[PDB]
Amino acid sequence: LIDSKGYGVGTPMGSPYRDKITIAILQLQEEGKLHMMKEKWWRG
Amino acid sequence: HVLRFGGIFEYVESGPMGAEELAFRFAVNTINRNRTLLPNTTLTYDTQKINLYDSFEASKKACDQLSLGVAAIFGPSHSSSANAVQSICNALGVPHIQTRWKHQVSDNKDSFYVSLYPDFSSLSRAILDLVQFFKWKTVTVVYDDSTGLIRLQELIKAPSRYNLRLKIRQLPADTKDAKPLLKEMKRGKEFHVIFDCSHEMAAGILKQALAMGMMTEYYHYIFTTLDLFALDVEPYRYSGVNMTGFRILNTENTQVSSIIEKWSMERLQAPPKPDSGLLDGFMTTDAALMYDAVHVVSVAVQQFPQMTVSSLQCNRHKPWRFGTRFMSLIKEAHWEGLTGRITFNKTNGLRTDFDLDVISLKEEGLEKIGTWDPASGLNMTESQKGKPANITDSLSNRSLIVTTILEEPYVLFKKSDKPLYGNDRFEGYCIDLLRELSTILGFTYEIRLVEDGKYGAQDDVNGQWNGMVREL
Amino acid sequence: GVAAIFGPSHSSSANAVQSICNALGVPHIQTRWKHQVSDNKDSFYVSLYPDFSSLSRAILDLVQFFKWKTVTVVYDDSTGLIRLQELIKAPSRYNLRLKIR
Ligand SMILES: *[C@@H]1O[C@H](CO)[C@@H](O[C@@H]2O[C@H](CO)[C@@H](O[C@@H]3O[C@H](CO[C@H]4O[C@H](CO)[C@@H](O)[C@H](O)[C@@H]4O)[C@@H](O)[C@H](O[C@H]4O[C@H](CO)[C@@H](O)[C@H](O)[C@@H]4O)[C@@H]3O)[C@H](O)[C@H]2NC(C)=O)[C@H](O)[C@H]1NC(C)=O
Ligand SMILES: *[C@@H]1O[C@H](CO)[C@@H](O[C@@H]2O[C@H](CO)[C@@H](O[C@@H]3O[C@H](CO[C@H]4O[C@H](CO)[C@@H](O)[C@H](O)[C@@H]4O)[C@@H](O)[C@H](O[C@H]4O[C@H](CO)[C@@H](O)[C@H](O)[C@@H]4O)[C@@H]3O)[C@H](O)[C@H]2NC(C)=O)[C@H](O)[C@H]1NC(C)=O
Ligand SMILES: *[C@@H]1O[C@H](CO)[C@@H](O[C@@H]2O[C@H](CO)[C@@H](O)[C@H](O)[C@H]2NC(C)=O)[C@H](O)[C@H]1NC(C)=O
Ligand SMILES: *[C@@H]1O[C@H](CO)[C@@H](O)[C@H](O)[C@H]1NC(C)=O
Repeated sequence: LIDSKGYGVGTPMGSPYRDKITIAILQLQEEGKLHMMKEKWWRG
Repeated sequence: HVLRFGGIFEYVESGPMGAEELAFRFAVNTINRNRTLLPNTTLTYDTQKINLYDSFEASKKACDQLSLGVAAIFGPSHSSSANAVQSICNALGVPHIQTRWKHQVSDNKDSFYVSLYPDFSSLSRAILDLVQFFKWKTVTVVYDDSTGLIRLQELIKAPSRYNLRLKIRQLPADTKDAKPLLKEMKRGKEFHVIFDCSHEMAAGILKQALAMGMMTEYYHYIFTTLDLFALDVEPYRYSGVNMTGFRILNTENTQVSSIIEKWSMERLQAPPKPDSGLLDGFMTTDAALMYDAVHVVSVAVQQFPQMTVSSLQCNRHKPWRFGTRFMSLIKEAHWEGLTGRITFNKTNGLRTDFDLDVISLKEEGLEKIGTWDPASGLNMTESQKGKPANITDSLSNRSLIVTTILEEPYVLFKKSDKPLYGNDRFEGYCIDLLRELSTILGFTYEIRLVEDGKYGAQDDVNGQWNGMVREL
Repeated sequence: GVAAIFGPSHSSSANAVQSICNALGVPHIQTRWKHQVSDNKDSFYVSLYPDFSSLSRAILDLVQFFKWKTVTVVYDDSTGLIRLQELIKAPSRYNLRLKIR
């Protein structure tokens, strides 16, 4: 890995939904559904 | 004894009387019934109804009333007729009362007049203090009337002394053409708009902006009119719109609410327009201002027992023998009425010291958020309660546009024989993430593909972008 | 028995004389500019002072010829804000910044 960049969501500048979508991604990351969604597509 | 009060009002062409004239007669009847003030004096009224901008008609009816004998003239609303009857009243020593604001030349030497509309210097300072509280940088000011730019002087003076960028736009002379103005608002990212119009024009502009999809949480509106609580806010209540306004009618009082409910019975005889986007039964600002005008003039009559009705002529200009003492008693009056504190300036005779109720729109409706005074400035009632963990039901009902790019297992094109249409046209990791986010927050969403087909990078030549970043 | 009225210069007196001449059907002549109510029903008057919308468009044309970016506008009375509204609303049409004193 040359860099260590991150994949977020594309929100407009000064969006009202961005803090709510940030804590939504945090709550989804705590429940482990992100790991299941990662493990449902990257195989072959 | 008896005492005649003369009122010039707008002539309705067909139908019921106006709100100002009805509030004038209701004020006269309410003073003439309750013996709290002036027990030994009963007041009578004479009303003359004129058209718009006919100051010759206004001067003729004022001369007819002064030939009849009037202690104090409650003048008209529009500016030229108000200035004409102001010159009539100052010429003969008769007191003059203003309800609506008018523009006065500063070199005018007339002094036989008072006004109860708040001065727009103080209102402009209140709007500037609200803007400085909200920490804005780019403000779009929309004004309706060409004389309305005088009402927003200090906002225009503000970029000289502060850091601010104004974009001033005029409404069209046609009433229903707010759609190209709001189309101009959508370009250029106009987000913080200060509107300066009547509340009927505000209702029409809010309808035309709801139809154009500008009732989002991005925009913030400040209305300079003093009757935003009378506005129907039922479709705009759950839209999450940042909206702030001013109130002068302190409706939380018991006497104010009882007077409002008594006057609503007289209002329901007049048929209103129920499809105009106006909330029913709420008194306007000028009706309560005329009620407080009759009340404070009766207060000034109460401290003068030598008040006699004397007729005067217009062909000669003999001054009135009771003009100076009664005008000094009017200007030194002070009363708590429907607009709260009522006092006058010793120099201009304009209402410049008052109270303002800074209100705003939330998800439950309109609610008071602060108090403004010319001495204390702004005073915001602080609200930070916390506990934000109800985000599952937050973003419950907002249509949302999601833009992806048709590559990678994040956004995979669905492969099936039947050509379905909708949000389930795609699969992959990002569609699963969108399904999980719509499971959590609950927002209605749609997926439209990016027509550029690029991720997005800054073009170093022109400074522009492309793809998802420019589309955002 | 006059045939026409050459009225005064101050705006309130000219408005009163204009309403009198409109009611009596007499021609009224104005020589100084007054701010006009946008929905007046008056049609019995003329004014030979040049209209400030056209003069403000001439001002904006001169500004665009001189190729300016920051412009300080200074007036004397309140009615000058009515007298220069075309120059005032000329931002967000061109790349012009206004500071108004
Ligand atoms: C109008 O609509 C908005 C949103 O729709 C309502 O909420 C306000 O939102 C703004 C922006 O989120 C709040 O502004 C504050 O800005 C502070 C400084 O700005 C820097 O940081 C922001 C990121 O937050 C950058 O974008 C910016 O460029 C600056 O670099 C922040 O520090 C504030 O965060 C603070 O408060 C939160 C919550 O208390 C804390 O958790 C943080 O740790 C931090 O201390 C904030 O972002 C503004 O304060 C919001 N208003 C209110 C009352 O909270 C408006 O309320 C709404 N107005 C009306 C009248 O309806
Ligand atoms: C009858 O009518 C007259 C005419 O309007 C009133 O006189 C004005 O009163 C208002 C407020 O009552 C005054 O407005 C104020 O402006 C001040 C700044 O002007 C200053 O300008 C320079 C500095 O640039 C000084 O040299 C000069 O002396 C002035 O002090 C503000 O300081 C005032 O308060 C504000 O303070 C800070 C901002 O600095 C904030 O907390 C608030 O924004 C707060 O508003 C105030 O805004 C005005 O100056 C008076 N004079 C004129 C000629 O207009 C009478 O008051 C009125 N009589 C009554 C009500 O009884
Ligand atoms: C849009 O969503 C809001 C919730 O954010 C709905 O508001 C609720 O409306 C009901 C009906 O009056 C009230 O009893 C609730 O108290 C409201 N809840 C909140 C949190 O405000 C609103 O009704 C929705 N709009 C539609 C058309 O259904
Ligand atoms: C703001 O209003 C509250 C409510 O009465 C009051 O207690 C407080 O002293 C006020 N603050 C200022 C600074 O005026």
